[PDB]
Amino acid sequence: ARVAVLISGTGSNLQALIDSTREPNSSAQIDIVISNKAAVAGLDKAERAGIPTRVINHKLYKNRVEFDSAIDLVLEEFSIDIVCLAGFMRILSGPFVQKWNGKMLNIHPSLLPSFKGSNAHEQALETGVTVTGCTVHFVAEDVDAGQIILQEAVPVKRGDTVATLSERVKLAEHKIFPAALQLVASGTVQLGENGKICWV
Ligand SMILES: Nc1nc2[nH]c(CCCc3csc(C(=O)N[C@@H](CCC(=O)O)C(=O)O)c3)cc2c(=O)[nH]1
Ligand SMILES: NCC(=O)N[C@@H]1O[C@H](COP(=O)([O-])[O-])[C@@H](O)[C@H]1O
Repeated sequence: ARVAVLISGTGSNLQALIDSTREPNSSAQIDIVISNKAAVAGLDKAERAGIPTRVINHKLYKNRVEFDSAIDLVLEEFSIDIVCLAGFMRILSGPFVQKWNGKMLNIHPSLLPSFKGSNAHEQALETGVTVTGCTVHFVAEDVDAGQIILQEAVPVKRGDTVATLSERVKLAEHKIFPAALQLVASGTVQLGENGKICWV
């Protein structure tokens, strides 16, 4: 299966996916990396791995639909089967999500359904949980609400900050995102017609 990875920043999840998808038994190959932001470290990681990159600046578009259409054009150019959102921070439009239904995965740094949104660690710390984690899910129109594929719990230590908690949770993200991508790319897991996850 042919994979696009979308990023907005550092690209540690991208690197873990590069490493995993290059193992001999990988059912996935990363054929394009798309960033909506120029000059981020994830682009450097892609270039070092010899993977083509595109920068599609969302600020140059009138609305989400036009921006998403520009992404979609590149996905078609590279005959992409599966899209991974890996630190990509844009909310996607309904029609784009529907087109890629069952074919687009996101990593989120909480145990969904807790702490949806852009600042999950801030929320986890404010709430005072002692267990947080990360989630890979299929992308549905409602943000951070699509069907869950894998999760991993991560402890919160007393005195944690966003810096220390996010570091600990990323170790788990780098485990479950590659595992989830392999499950979907191999056809082991799919989004069922009834809208629920199906393990073949
Ligand atoms: N339809 C849909 N889109 C999605 N995008 C992402 C991946 C991102 C999930 C995400 C969580 S909060 C947020 C957000 O507020 N984005 C802002 C930009 C904020 C910033 O620049 O930091 C926006 O897009 O206006 C983005 C996941 C996902 C999803 O499940 N459904
Ligand atoms: N709303 C999505 C979200 O918060 N994503 C989170 O952004 C970070 C990106 O790190 P990376 O660029 O090093 O992969 C990761 O922690 C990811 O789960």
